[PDB]
Amino acid sequence: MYTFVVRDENSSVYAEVSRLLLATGQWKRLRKDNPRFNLMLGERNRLPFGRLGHEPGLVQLVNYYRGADKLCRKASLVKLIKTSPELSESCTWFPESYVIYPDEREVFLAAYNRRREGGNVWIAKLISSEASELLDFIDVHVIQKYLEKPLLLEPGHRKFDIRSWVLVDHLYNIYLYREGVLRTSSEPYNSADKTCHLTNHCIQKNYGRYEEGNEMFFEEFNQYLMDALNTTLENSILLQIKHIIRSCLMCIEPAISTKHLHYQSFQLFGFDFMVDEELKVWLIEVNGAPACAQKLYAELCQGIVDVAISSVFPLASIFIKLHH
Amino acid sequence: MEVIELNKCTSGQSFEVILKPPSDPSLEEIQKKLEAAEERRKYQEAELLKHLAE
Amino acid sequence: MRECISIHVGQAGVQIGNACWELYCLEHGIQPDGQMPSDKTIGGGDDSFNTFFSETGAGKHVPRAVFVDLEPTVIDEVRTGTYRQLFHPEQLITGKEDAANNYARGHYTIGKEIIDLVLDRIRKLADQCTGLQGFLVFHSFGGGTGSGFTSLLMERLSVDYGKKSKLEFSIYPAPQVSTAVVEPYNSILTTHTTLEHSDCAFMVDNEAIYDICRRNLDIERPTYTNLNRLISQIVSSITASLRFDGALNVDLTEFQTNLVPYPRIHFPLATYAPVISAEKAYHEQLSVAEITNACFEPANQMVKCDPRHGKYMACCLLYRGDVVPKDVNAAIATIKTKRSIQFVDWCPTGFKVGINYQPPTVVPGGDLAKVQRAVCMLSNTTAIAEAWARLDHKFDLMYAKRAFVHWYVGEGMEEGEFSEAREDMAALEKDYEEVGV
Amino acid sequence: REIVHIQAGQCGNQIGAKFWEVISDEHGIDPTGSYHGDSDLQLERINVYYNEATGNKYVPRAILVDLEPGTMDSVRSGPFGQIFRPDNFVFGQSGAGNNWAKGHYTEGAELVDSVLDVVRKESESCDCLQGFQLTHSLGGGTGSGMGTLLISKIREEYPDRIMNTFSVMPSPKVSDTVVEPYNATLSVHQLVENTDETYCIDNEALYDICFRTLKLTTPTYGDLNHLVSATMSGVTTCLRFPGQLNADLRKLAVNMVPFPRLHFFMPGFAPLTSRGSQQYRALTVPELTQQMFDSKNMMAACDPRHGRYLTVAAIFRGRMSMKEVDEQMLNVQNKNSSYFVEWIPNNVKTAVCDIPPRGLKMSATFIGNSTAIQELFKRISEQFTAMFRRKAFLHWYTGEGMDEMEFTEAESNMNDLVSEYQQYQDA
Ligand SMILES: Nc1nc2c(ncn2[C@@H]2O[C@H](COP(=O)(O)OP(=O)(O)OP(=O)(O)O)[C@@H](O)[C@H]2O)c(=O)[nH]1
Ligand SMILES: Nc1ncnc2c1ncn2[C@@H]1O[C@H](COP(=O)(O)OP(=O)(O)CP(=O)(O)O)[C@@H](O)[C@H]1O
Ligand SMILES: Nc1nc2c(ncn2[C@@H]2O[C@H](COP(=O)(O)OP(=O)(O)O)[C@@H](O)[C@H]2O)c(=O)[nH]1
Ligand SMILES: COc1ccc2c(c1)NC(=O)CN2c1nc(C)nc2c1CCC2
Ligand SMILES: [Ca+2]
Ligand SMILES: [Mg+2]
Ligand SMILES: [Mg+2]
Repeated sequence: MYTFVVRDENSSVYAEVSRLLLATGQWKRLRKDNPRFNLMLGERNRLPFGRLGHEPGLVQLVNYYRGADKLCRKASLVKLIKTSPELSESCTWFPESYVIYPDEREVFLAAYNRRREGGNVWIAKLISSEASELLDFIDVHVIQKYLEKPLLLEPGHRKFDIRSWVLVDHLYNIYLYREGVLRTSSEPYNSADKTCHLTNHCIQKNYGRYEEGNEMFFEEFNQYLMDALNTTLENSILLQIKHIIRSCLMCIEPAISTKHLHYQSFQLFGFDFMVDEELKVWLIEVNGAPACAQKLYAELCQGIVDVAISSVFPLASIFIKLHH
Repeated sequence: MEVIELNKCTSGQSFEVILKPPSDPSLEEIQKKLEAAEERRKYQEAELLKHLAE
Repeated sequence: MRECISIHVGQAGVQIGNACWELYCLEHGIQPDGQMPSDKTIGGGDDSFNTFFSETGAGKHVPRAVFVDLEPTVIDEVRTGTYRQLFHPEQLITGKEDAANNYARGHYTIGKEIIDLVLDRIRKLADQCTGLQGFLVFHSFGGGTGSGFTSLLMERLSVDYGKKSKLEFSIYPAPQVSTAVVEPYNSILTTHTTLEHSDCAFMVDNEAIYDICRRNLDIERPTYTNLNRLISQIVSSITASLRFDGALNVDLTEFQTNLVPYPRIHFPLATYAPVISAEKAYHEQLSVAEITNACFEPANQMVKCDPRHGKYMACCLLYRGDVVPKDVNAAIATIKTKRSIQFVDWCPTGFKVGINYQPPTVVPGGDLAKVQRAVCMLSNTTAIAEAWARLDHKFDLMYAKRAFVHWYVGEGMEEGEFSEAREDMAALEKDYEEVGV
Repeated sequence: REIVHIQAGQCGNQIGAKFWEVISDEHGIDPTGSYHGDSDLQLERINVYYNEATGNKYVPRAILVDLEPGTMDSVRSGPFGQIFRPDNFVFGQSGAGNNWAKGHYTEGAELVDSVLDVVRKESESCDCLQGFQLTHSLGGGTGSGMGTLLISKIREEYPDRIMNTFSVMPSPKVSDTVVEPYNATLSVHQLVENTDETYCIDNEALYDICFRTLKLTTPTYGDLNHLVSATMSGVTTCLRFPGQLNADLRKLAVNMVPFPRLHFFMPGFAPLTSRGSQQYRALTVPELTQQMFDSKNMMAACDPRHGRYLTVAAIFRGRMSMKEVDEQMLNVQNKNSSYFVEWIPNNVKTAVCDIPPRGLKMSATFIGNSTAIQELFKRISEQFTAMFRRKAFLHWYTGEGMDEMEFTEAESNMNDLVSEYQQYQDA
């Protein structure tokens, strides 16, 4: 049998991974602090990576990439994109962003003043024009260009964000889950109150009018793009998403890869995207501990076992591999 | 890269390459703790021999 | 010329000292009887090798070493070994019963009985030194003698030789080759008592050299002889600058200057390459770029840790063999663009390089093949604190139940020294993270 | 590092005599004390158990004690009886009548000083004395009563030496008298206080092994002692032979005993063999590892799955892949990590000796400090209380000067021992 431990009981994803592993009959679960495990589904804060890979006779695997937080923190991501030549300051798929300490203030104000000659709507993480308001609101946060012209679904004139789930295994294969979700705003978008401007699920609690749980999946959204805009989700959106996922993870691979390490890492990532009215994809944030959609929990978590866990600990495709 | 202070001899070479610039107790106390523990040992043994005497 | 005295304590310290002094004689051309035909100044001199060897009127070259063990069966093999003529009887000191894997028995009970004798024999070597720099102390963390007695010795050397440097070569405990279950106790106790007395300590995790011997030497069950011959290669790389002509790390003080800006953070990480099996019939000789690139693979370090998730305070590259500065700088340039090498903001990002043209010397019949060029990298990275986290966690598991504590208290030690030693380690871990985050 | 061996009483001398028979054959020493072996591994550490005598003979550092001359005259007539130094035979005439009081307070007091004189003369000749090992039963009177009186007096004269015992536990399956739970409970109280390491050799476990596993319908004491001598040889392997671990009694106690009172080890052996029966298939390393951890191979009638291992020691003897030994031992810990306390990291240590015991090409000896040993003490505490609640058979002891209060104290202390083993069964 293989052995694993669970150190994050509030993880909805790996709660299902534990059940599927136990149901195999070849995995048994140990206590939190039992060191003789094969797999660690570790905590989210101060996971003890320095204690992994030192047990003789045990191949150890963990569901987190040490150092991946530099992609999953709002301040860390902006610093990474600016300072990494692989992405550069001229990056065409990340909105203009500046880190503000309650910094880059003087350099930011120069852009906002250059935005006074002309639209100058920004968001801090909230939304405001002019920008002097948000600074007193901040008093670490990051200010970012608010996309004033987003693609609006019809009927409804609605805002949305695209969540793609990405799994990176111990070999640093990048697996994009073929099923994504559109977190919709069931309120009409008003350009001149943040319930229509923020697409978070908890913020929506007009909710539930057009689809169950304000979650439009890829099949309906593809058919809409065909009927409304005479294109497909693959061509118009998904190509850029795969490029952004590929570029972001290839950048930090030298810093987080466990190729020749004494322990191995995989990790499930949640990439969030914004689509403007010209069918251009924008990356807004990356989550290092994402939650899935109920319709997709069974399939995705099963794919985690097949691709990330059983690939290392074999027993007795729902992903799109992004090639590099 | 700066290469500075290159010193050569017949056995080899030494140099420095720079990429980026920057941005006790007393003997009296030792013996005292060594005998404080020996005192504790002889006490614990005395308590043993006292127990065996009973 | 300034002399250095080596001190080998416990089984691990003595047997590793055997490997090192065997290697020193082969490098310097000294025969097992102490003769050195290369030496033309009979009876003395101030050459660079005289840092580690003294000379008699008969021409013998005597190591400036003292071997100490509370139990005689290990040093007795030195007294009858291949290099029995090399050492004087007075510099091999043994007791009758050992510390039984007990720090308190080696530091307090048995250590008190023999400490004054050892310091006298140590004083006899220092009296033959015109300018003593300090001491190189070889020992194990887990042994009762290697931990208990060494800390007592390091305390008294600070008293008797206050202005002298003291460097450690310490064997970090690995369960794969250890036979003691209380080695986390002995390690934390001896690190706490020795911390302020050691100017620079090179840790060697037995797990790291064990797997290096398995992976790169094709040895299924590495013995101490396999481990120590590899260790002595690293140690010789570190001490070559004290024994040979050069301008980098010429005295013990320069080790602290070049590697230790923070006194408490004096544990440099050692990485060595290449380790090639002597049984490999066909081997392609690795270049300067390939062996310099290997210094940043965790699989070649003396302690398994991830330097990518820490920060550097200093970095030396010690080359031995066919190496020229042009190739080193080209190798460093290509490596910087492809690896995560982050220095602390109050330190310059750069490498101090030392090259010795004589290729590494191997023991005839050993497991290591002859290479045309090798390198040992000394890097003071905060990533080495992972070993303290490992060690302190095991200490925490046992001490929460007071398991085995009665063995230490029964030797006169107070239970307070445990938590006192653990709080110091807790302070050391936060010092590392403060610097490296 | 010499060891002084003492055997007291009928059981102590019979298993003690067979112990010296077994290890003298392993070290290549004939009944006359002359060495006629092949390997010099047999003589490197021969000083631990033998004194070098005239003409370079080898005399066991053994002291034979009894209160009646019967069993000890059987030793001197035995196959190796003439190897023992005749002055180390110390015996009275009265006997002890399976009475702990006679051995500990009256009859044994007359004889204990003469035993300590022989002990003292053997110890003064020792270059560096490790300590003592005692073989005895706890159910009789001499080995139980006088044996513990010796242990107490030996600790008074040698307070800084290791006390090790091989203590045979009584069982109604192999019962001589009804008062055996009395003698055992009285003796365990002494062993808890005055010994560093005790091998719990349960006669119940020895009977079940002879009956259930070896298919012996009516086991004799010779069948039970065949299992004892195999275990005693195995547990002393790393004391008598050179290897990567040249062990001694103190390092054994330091690493096996996390709390002073919890020093009662479950011994185990594999393969289990019956006397005069030759089996020609050697066991594989996986087989030795699985069997040595099996409850059917434990010399103490305890279910190890009812407790948790505090510390474990294992000896593999024979020509075998030490890497395979590592893989198999690591396999057991990683495959059953529930039964090893997590608060003692890496609590299993293993050693390999190239020289196998006589008759076997490969063997494995198991030394376990398991909290499941409380089942043994619970069993004896129940048999004790069944009689003591009626003060039955107590007159045999009060007639020798004992008070009922002493029985209550012994009962309490053993129940305390059971509670202490239960404390770490849940932590
Ligand atoms: N690398 C290496 N490690 C060793 C060697 N000998 C022992 N060790 C390690 O040292 C630890 C035990 O310490 P020892 O040096 O053997 O014990 P000691 O210093 O003699 O102290 P006591 O025996 O308790 O009196 C274990 O972790 C061993 O793995 C050796 O020759 N080489
Ligand atoms: N530059 C921008 N332009 C337009 N809308 C933006 C935006 N930045 C953020 N938003 C909106 O704000 C919403 C929440 O922002 P954000 O994703 O950064 O917060 P969050 O991290 O708490 C949710 P999650 O962790 O699930 O991604 C997004 O869904 C998006 O609709
Ligand atoms: N295994 C074993 N047990 C024995 C032997 N002889 C006696 N016993 C056990 O020891 C107890 C009797 O104690 P005994 O040694 O005969 O009394 P003593 O002579 O006064 O010490 C009973 O429980 C017996 O089962 C023996 O040779 N082997
Ligand atoms: C739980 O961890 C342990 C357990 C036991 C020991 C040790 C550590 N280490 C030692 O040095 C003594 N020792 C032993 N002693 C003796 C006499 N036979 C053996 C061992 C280990 C293997 C056989
Ligand atoms: Ca000279
Ligand atoms: Mg030792
Ligand atoms: Mg009898």
